Amino acid sequence: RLAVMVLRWSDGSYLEDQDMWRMSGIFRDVSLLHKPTTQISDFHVATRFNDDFSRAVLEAEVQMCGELRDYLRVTVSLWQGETQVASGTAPFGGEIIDERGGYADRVTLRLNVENPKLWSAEIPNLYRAVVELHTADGTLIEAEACDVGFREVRIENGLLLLNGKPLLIRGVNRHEHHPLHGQVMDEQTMVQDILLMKQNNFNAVRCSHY
Amino acid sequence: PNHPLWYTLCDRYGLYVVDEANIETHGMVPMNRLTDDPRWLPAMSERVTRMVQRDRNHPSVIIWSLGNESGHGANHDALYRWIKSVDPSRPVQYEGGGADTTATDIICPMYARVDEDQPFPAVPKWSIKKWLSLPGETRPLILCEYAHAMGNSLGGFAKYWQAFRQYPRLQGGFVWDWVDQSLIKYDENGNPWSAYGGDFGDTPNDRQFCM
Ligand SMILES: O=C1O[C@H](CO)[C@H](O)[C@H](O)[C@H]1O
Ligand SMILES: [Mg+2]
Ligand code: NA
Ligand code: NA
Repeated sequence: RLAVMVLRWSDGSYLEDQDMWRMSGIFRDVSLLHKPTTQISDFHVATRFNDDFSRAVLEAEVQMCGELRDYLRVTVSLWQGETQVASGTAPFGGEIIDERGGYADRVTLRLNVENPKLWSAEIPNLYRAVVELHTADGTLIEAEACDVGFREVRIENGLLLLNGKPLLIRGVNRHEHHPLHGQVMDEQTMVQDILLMKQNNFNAVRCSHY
Repeated sequence: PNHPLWYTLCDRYGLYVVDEANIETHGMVPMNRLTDDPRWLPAMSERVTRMVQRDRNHPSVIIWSLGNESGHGANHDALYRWIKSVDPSRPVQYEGGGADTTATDIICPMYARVDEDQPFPAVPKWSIKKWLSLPGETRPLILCEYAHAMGNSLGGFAKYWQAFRQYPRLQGGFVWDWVDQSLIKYDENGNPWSAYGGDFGDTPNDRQFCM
């Protein structure tokens, strides 16, 4: 048995003065997650490019919790549909960072991707990255995963660039609001909103204000 | 460069002066044919250097100009740098080759409009408001020529002044121009009349465009 005491007001309310209905409760999903003792505790995905975006390096930093062992490995594999495009495997133990060494509980994988399909609001090309924590011999401990969009965002010479091109933001602010359910979001309403947005020539959304 | 007394009067009465080298090669094709030619650097250099040597002590002179309507040639860059080196006290400007080249400290277009872009190939005249904020651009904008006052004219003059007042980096301009270049001719009775291009048998000519 779980018991949750939810307070409507807290010191946190002082930072939650958005122009919107003031409500309270357990208004988003509740779940139970089982992880192994030796686990992926964090992972970061970066994509860097050459000048004409014809070459990319996917860089994945992976963190583990649990007992460090020489047999432990991480494999990061990159997929386009059912095709594997790139893969990297390494034991734990990051680069030297300072006078006291490096992160023994971290590893960074670097995968080359030639002619990556680039992500944008115009064509949302995605790859799948699978992060496998396993033994050298190939016994899987656990896998985590995410959708990867190859794109570079930078400001250069006073212009915001996506994949080297200046964006024109056709944006809208969107609160999480339902007339019957309040601030509880559902998949159907989210999809309804996105479809209508794109159908009306919007390419951007601001998560006002959270 | 003007008659020397002009600068004396400007010093004493109080007017800011752009002193401009006697260099205009407008009729060349392309406009920079001579100014990009090292053979013509000596001739151009003297028109710039000898102006500076003559007028550099006049407080009324606040800006040097490399000339007018001669495109943008390497000779301009050389002479731009010469002035910057010998007299750091005054900015150097020059409109040729698109009004915002490496040979000018001031964006100094001629007849760029307030709100309306004129996107000519190679040498566009952007809206002056738009011109200021082009990526990487940081210079002040002062029109070397604007509000062409030919005959019944100066329509839209107020639009320039509203923009000048609203935008810090729009720092005004020089109207084209002060005085009609008409000449006196006489009828059979000795009565004078104002004459323009072509009235002296001169041909080809550009008729009333001198006024
Ligand atoms: O400035 C704002 O104007 C809107 C007025 O409806 C709304 O309150 C936004 O949350 C706020 O950022
Ligand atoms: Mg507010
Ligand atoms: Na101004
Ligand atoms: Na004229």
